[PDB]
Amino acid sequence: LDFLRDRHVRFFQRCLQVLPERYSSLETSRLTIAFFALSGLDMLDSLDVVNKDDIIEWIYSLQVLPTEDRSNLDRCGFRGSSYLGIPFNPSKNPGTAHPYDSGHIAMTYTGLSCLIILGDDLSRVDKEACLAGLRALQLEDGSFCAVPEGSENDMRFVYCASCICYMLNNWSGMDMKKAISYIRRSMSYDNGLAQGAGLESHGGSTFCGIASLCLMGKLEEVFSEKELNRIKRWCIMRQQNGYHGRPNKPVDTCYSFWVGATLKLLKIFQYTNFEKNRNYILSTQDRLVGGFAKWPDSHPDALHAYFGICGLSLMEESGICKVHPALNVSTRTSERLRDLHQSWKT
Amino acid sequence: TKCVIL
Amino acid sequence: FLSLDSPTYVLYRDRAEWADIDPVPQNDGPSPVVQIIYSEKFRDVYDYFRAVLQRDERSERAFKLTRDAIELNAANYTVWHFRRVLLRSLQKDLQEEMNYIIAIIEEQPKNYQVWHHRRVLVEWLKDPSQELEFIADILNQDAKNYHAWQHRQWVIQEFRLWDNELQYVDQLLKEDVRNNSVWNQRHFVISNTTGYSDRAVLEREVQYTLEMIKLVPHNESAWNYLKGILQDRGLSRYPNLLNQLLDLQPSHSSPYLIAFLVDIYEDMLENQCDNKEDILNKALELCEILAKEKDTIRKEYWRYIGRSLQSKHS
Ligand SMILES: *C/C=C(\C)CC/C=C(\C)CC/C=C(\C)CCC=C(C)C
Ligand SMILES: [Zn+2]
Repeated sequence: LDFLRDRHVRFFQRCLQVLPERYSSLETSRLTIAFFALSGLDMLDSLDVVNKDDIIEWIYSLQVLPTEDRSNLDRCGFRGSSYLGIPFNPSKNPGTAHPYDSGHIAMTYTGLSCLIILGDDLSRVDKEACLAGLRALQLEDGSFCAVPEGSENDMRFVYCASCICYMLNNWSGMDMKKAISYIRRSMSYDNGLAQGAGLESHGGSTFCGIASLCLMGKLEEVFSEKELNRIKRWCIMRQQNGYHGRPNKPVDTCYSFWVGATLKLLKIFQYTNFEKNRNYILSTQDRLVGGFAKWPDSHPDALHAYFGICGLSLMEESGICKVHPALNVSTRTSERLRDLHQSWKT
Repeated sequence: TKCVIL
Repeated sequence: FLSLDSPTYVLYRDRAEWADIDPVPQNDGPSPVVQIIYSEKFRDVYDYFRAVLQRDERSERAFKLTRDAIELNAANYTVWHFRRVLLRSLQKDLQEEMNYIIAIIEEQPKNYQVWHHRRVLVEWLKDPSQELEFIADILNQDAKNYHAWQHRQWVIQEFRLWDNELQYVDQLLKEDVRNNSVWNQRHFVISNTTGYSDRAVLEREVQYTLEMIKLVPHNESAWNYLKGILQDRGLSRYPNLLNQLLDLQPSHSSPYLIAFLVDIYEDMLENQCDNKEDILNKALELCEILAKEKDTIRKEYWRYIGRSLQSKHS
């Protein structure tokens, strides 16, 4: 019915506190759950209800710093959590060598992203080490892996790489030419972007692709006007009321951001139907515990709560900050990041 | 149910 | 060996074979964030896992420990990596590991780590003999599982197994002509074998799609395929298509058809066609039909498209 702002604020507060053993599968990616919650509070202008200082220390304890002999540069970045059992060290002393300890691209991304949201200035971030680690993750085809030990590679990680380079304001972290090639090669016959060449185009990968190009500032350069028109068509066809991620699939709240943000970057979100979208998103709101679910009368989670709110933000919901569609942080945060970049250039 | 992104 | 729910299950801290190892606990510092609470049993398994990892112990007991860690949480990518390290060190029977992962994936078909693990195994064995059947089983519980289709394309390409895919595709399109994943697979097979440059193939495909469209006219996937295989050749270069579509409009109408027409007319305008000002009017007329009555939800979009055509061809 209406936006239960306070309820959602408590929801995110709880997420930062303690989770039931039934969310153990998120252990190695707790940092992204932190992001969903922090960025979600930021989006609701409630970052005051948390101790920015404690959380900043926690995040820094997750950074994989290079060792004395700088022999582990290709493995630096951030961890999803402390699951490896390394002694709590908030980026103070050097690096305590460990056979299997290394960063995860999605954690380096959400980590830096969280630090900026909390006001930190990234002075304790070994920028060169992170960039070195990033480079190590890129494959011949231009895409990226999540960890140096090996993993699947797709558009999700291309977006992570792009965000990292953007925030550290240094693109030496990737071979941009090859990344762009990968993004082009992922365009389907139906004109959407897929996780990789030949695969079914999808709302999530289309967002990752388009947002990556925007972050590099090369959308126009990479896709022709005819091409962009075709992509726009594929994207806007995703709205049913709310948005689905693929043709002939039921809608899901989070696509209101994935696809909506893409439409925004392509400058035609304004031509979508706001009311039906807003109504759907709200219909998935959990009026009892707060947060949003993928479908109405479904269990809520951090991911849908955050993206449902960002989806609402795209339409300027009363009480929600404007979201930076490509960086996935509040404009306030994106602005603060600009100030930060300026200060460095001295 | 839920969405797996990682 | 010893199941996690066996009446005689024993914590690792109470097992004689593990007495020489000092368990390593996880610590999130003074003020923990998004901290997950773990049961005695769960924390026990992982406290020993950390210990074994930290020492890179390539032992048989470590290998068995991973099975338990994986049961507690199959999304821990580090556990899977270490298990692979052990598979090599102990030179374990990979054919058996295939059975293991085959079961794990059936219970967790949307997990990234399990699909990655299976792919590494198939690469090691250079044996794709059981892949297509396995994937078909998974696609049977969820015909749109992105992980399954992704793996299926990898196998088919890596070991060149195209011989029966187009037939598999035809079968699934019969089971559900609306499955967007299957239409994508169809284009994957064809463009990687015969290609679409053979006028005979193009004709077979355009004809096949129109047949499917006639069966279920309101199917975005079918229309997207039809437009997909022709858009780069030039929609205006197929005069009989334009009329065959206009003939469907009477009964088999849908926003997809109307849209296709608009795209045909636009290709014409883009190619200095005859009676330009007349074509543009035919287009605009359709854009408005879409906005006002056929695809109302995209009302502002279609009118936006209309304004675009006018300011470009006048
Ligand atoms: C139901 C929703 C699903 C399956 C997810 C679709 C979205 C995708 C694949 C985008 C994934 C993007 C990633 C991993 C990079 C950004 C990560 C974070 C914001 C945590
Ligand atoms: Zn979702």
